[PDB]
Amino acid sequence: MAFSELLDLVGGLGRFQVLQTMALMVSIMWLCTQSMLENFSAAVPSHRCWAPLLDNSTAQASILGSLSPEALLAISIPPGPNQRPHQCRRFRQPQWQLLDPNATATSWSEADTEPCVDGWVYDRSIFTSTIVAKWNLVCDSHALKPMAQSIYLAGILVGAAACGPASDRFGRRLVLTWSYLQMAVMGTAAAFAPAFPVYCLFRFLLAFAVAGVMMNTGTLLMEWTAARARPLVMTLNSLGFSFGHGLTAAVAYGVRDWTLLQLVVSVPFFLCFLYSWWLAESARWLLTTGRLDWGLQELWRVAAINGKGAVQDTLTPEVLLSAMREELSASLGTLLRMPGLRFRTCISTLCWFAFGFTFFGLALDLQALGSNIFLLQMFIGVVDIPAKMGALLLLSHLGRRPTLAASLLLAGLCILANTLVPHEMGALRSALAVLGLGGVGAAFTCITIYSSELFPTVLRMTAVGLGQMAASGGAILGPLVRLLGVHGPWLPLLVYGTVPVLSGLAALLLPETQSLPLPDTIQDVQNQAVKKA
Repeated sequence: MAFSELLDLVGGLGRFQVLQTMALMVSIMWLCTQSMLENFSAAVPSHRCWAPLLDNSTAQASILGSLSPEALLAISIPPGPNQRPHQCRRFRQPQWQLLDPNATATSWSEADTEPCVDGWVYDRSIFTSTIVAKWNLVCDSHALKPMAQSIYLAGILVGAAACGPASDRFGRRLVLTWSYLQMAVMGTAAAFAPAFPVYCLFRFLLAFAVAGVMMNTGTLLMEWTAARARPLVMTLNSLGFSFGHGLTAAVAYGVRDWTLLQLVVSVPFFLCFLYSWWLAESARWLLTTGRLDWGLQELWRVAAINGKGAVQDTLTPEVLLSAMREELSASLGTLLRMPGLRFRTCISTLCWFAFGFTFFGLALDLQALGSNIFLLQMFIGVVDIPAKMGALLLLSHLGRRPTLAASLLLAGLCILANTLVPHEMGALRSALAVLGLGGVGAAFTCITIYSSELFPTVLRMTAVGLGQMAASGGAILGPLVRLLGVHGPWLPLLVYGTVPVLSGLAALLLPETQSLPLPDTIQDVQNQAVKKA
């Protein structure tokens, strides 16, 4: 007996599936808020050295001559790039001669400057407080922000590496519930963190739980949803990220203190943990692992919730044990040791890498459209939505492989086409970038579904976990390839364009799905391979 007939008996569509889909989409939305928080909480405000004559009322009172704040700024801080105050240098002594209109802006020497010994004054008009303002992550410490992002993404990688095998061994509900609890507690502790390294530690452990939530949410959605409804529910889950982006912009717009923002974003996950006790674990995994009694209890619970109580008399434990007795009659190394699965795993991980690579590769044009980070994040979410819906329709009509390939090809072609557009002729760059990012979102929906369908239940979470680590590896490598950008302006765009085209071409080397039974066992994958011949 396959799981599909058991699901049809219990009712593979109903109030249970709707409630689980909405609850998990809401949790994915808040997880997105946790993921982009550092886009906002670690924004770098405009800053200058602290200067006595500007910022110490007592030193201002010692001047018998009134000066305007602009004059005090000119005399206290050298002009930096774009005629703004220099972010990293001050005058050792105030150069009052620079207020005289008969003076060139170069009438001073580097010997007249010293570092900001007394710290920095941050502009608080937009953000009341940031981690950058809290720990002075500017100038010499400017590298700590992308370092914090790299630590977070390494947390995602380690989370995927641990939570994959843990999900395969212990079950999806248990790992999901603990991931919600760990994320909620550690994120609250991050909100109350005294020092930046402690903040980085809590952010790493939060990202570990973020990986656990993302994987187990996707797994539960595919395993409880009937095959006909599976694309729609997975698309809704993928739209959860785009709505999470819009929610992120709205919440950060209302609460501009990073501590309060971290708290407001962490508190809903305690409620998510509390209702997450109500979620059903995957019946399919329970059946393939021989845990018939627990699988039965969960199937009866879902049948009761679906109003199909009359199926209780036909589902006896003897019939189920006999049916799995007939069907029956892990470690990443198992995935890499089995020849038919090795190639599929490698190509899936390559497509995940291409996703992570392409997002940060194309994320430079969005900067050209304007300034309000809240509006820009919202517009990213808004344009990400119809691309995902179109992807879902093409996934329903054309299947998983050509839609994924077309999305990766479109992304790579958009970045390469962006290479030929002159820098002066803007807006065309923005249009191509928005279409590109929409294609990347479509590619994300395609690769999440197709990766979830390619691998058998016993190995599915380990393979999805490996994919997620590869995606985080790409995300980590992106910015560093921008550091490779110093060795000529064409190298980063060439790499960011070549990775997704090559990944889409490699993605064409995959077996077509959407009309195959979902693989429960490794043996199911072999039967698909023999049928492919």
